[PDB]
Amino acid sequence: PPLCAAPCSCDGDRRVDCSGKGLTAVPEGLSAFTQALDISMNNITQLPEDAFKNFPFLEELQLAGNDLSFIHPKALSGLKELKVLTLQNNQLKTVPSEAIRGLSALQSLRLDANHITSVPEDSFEGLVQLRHLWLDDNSLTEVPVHPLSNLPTLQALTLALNKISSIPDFAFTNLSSLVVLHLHNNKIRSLSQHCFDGLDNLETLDLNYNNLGEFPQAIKALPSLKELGFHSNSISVIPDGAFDGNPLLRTIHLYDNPLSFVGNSAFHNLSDLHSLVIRGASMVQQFPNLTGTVHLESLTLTGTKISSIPNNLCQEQKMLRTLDLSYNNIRDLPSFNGCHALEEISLQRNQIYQIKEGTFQGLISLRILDLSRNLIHEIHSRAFATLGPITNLDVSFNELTSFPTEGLNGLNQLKLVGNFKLKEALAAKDFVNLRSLSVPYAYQCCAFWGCIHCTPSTGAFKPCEYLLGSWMIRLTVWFIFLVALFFNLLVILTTFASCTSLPSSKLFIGLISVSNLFMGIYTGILTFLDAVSWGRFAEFGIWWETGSGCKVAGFLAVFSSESAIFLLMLATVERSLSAKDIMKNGKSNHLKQFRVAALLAFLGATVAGCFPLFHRGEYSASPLCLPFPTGETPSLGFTVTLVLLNSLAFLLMAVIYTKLYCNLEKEDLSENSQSSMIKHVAWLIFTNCIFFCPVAFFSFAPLITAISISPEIMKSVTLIFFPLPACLNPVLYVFFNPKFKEDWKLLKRRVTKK
Amino acid sequence: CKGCLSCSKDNGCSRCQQKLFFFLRREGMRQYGECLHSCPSGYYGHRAPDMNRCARCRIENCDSCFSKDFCTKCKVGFYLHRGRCFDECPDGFAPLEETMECVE
Repeated sequence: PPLCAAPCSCDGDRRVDCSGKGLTAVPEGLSAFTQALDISMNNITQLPEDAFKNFPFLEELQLAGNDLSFIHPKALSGLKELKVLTLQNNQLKTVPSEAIRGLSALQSLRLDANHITSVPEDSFEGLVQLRHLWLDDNSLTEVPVHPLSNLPTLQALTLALNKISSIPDFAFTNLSSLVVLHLHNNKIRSLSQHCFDGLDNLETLDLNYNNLGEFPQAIKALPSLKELGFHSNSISVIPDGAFDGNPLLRTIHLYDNPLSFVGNSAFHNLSDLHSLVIRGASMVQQFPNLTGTVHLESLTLTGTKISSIPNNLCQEQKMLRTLDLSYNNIRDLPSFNGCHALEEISLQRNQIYQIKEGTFQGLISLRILDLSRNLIHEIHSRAFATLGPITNLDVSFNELTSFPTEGLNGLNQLKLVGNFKLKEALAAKDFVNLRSLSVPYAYQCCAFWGCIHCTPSTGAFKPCEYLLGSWMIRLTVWFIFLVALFFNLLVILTTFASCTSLPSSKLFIGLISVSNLFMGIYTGILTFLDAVSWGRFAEFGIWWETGSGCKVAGFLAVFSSESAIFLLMLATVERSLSAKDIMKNGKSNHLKQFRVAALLAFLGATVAGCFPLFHRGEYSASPLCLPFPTGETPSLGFTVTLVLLNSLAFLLMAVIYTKLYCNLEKEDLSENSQSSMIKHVAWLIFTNCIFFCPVAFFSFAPLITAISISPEIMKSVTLIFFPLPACLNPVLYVFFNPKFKEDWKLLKRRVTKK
Repeated sequence: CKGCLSCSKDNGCSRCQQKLFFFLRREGMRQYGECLHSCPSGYYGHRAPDMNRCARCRIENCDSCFSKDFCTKCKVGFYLHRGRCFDECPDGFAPLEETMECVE
């Protein structure tokens, strides 16, 4: 390395780097030939007079981050070759005009981030070579018009991060050579009608983060303007003719603004404009004219009351690439033939209702297209015929009853959620490139599984091939259907064919079995429906789910299943009353009362099945058509509603039995006939309780997130335990009750006699 | 980590001083932010209320640029006219070599 004065280094070629040394005074021992000096990141607090006498040839001087506070006015005497001066990160608090008076050759002055509040009027006098100026991050409240009036050669000026709020007229009337002006992040809210007059060479203006509530008319005198930014402001109204005076604009920034109304002809005759984004223009209802604007690349209009689209859009714009018109009131779609450069279209949340065949005739570069949340109910079968590399499509939340498929082999993302009226299935041969898919009904996802994220998931609750699934599961439902039906119908004939005075104990046994038969016929629906759709349940799954049959089957299942519980406990009170009347009265006169009480349970069960009809989708939770899988408050909160009484019911009908058990004496059951009746009923309450836990215990699993249960096991136990009491109940009356034995003998004589 | 309010080893400096410029330093597959008193060549400062970050000079063929579209000085062979890089001076402007810019 070239020799240099310690402790700092010298690059050579009259370049000296003595920055970051913690010094508080100007370094010495440097050759007068030096042209550049950097002594930043030091502790030089104050500049003594003639600090740079032995150094005539500098052009670069750096003083950033030195906590400078005072400079001697003559400390910079003799430096006539300086061009660039950096004085940021200090505590000047004021521009040292006197010290910089003799800097004739200065071109770039940096004075930002120094807590400057005000400047003298005679500042910058004689600075004939100045071109750039850093004046951001200070406490300036007024624009130093008079000091700035003496810099005709200035080109770049920034006044960011300052407390400037108002700009008077002719604030920069002498800045002929000015090119770019920065004013972002300031407290400006008012602008005079002629604040910017004279800036004929202005190209770039920035006004972001200000308080302009009204659009300034002073901009109309900026013929050379090319880029304007005033986003993140309080602008609300863009009147027509605002951009009359600046016909060479290229890029604009107006987002993050409370704009409501926009002039109809505001943006016309702007050839060089490239982007256009409007959001929040609620008061706008008419399409802004675009005559004279033929180079827009991106067009976006959101939150407007625009109803129609002019037909000349695709014939005027040529290189338009991305178009968005969401959040509006568009009803009809004009012909899009011509927009060859178009690539993406978004028309979500509009009043469109139909799609015509020619609506997308001319599109060749389309890749992404969205129509979510519209009123579409019909689509032409050849609507997507004349399309090329279409990749992403979304028409979710609509009312299609069908879906054309031709010309969609290149699709990758497809979304159909919300189309409740769509029923048919989609062939996989047409969607070989499909990757992500969402459909209104899970059974539609059965074809595309590859055994490709298809939603909603086709879980075990909604199988595709086999309804029951497991072969050994399948036999049990077939097994239970036969035994339950045959025995149930048999016992009814025993009791009701005898023209004898039926007691209460015999009666209640009849109704439960009568009600129980409905489980058998309900299970028969399941085994038959599974058999018909053997290995092909998916195709019938959707129709069966939404069809009226599932409602009937669902209503049938809940009715009798509840009917048993709301009625078996009637036997308990009857048995207790009969037991109590044995040693109290010896006879029962409540038979009519029980007959009355018998019917009310059926109606109570009837309203249990009617309730899911009020809230649509309650029965449609699963193809099993049995409110049990996790659902939604209407259904979810309903599902817990049924089980709570039955679980509650299983406390009472037990305690009186225990209460009577303590009450009765042990020898009382030795030979009395009521022992047979009381012992028989004791078993139905025994089984119906224990077999009701697994269905009840599994229903609370979604409320207990600590335990996760596999859906296949979830479905399995319901298919084997929920209707299990149906088959089991008549077996006890047919193989254990001695009373039925004599009843079977009674009808045996009756059939032979007849 | 020099002059950094919150510096690490992998992420490097995560937040410089309130007035000091924060620049993301990328070295091959290793990248970490750091603190620099001013933007280096090919970069222009962007003062913001939250914090200050170095911004690459998008302006073509420019060594150091003043702002988004204004260049302090371009490279050799590309003259300076209104802060722009031009191989030759346009009509009405004469070439200048020693100080490398356009003149009348």
